[PDB]
Amino acid sequence: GCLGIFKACNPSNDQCCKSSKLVCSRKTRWCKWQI
Repeated sequence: GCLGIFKACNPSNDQCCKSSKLVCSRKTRWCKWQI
């Protein structure tokens, strides 16, 4: 599936829930909610 919001992960293999507009930041290293 995908990684929920505010969930640890890696930017090299980001797999956040795009459906919820989430992306693993390289600095935060976690799925952040972008507007």
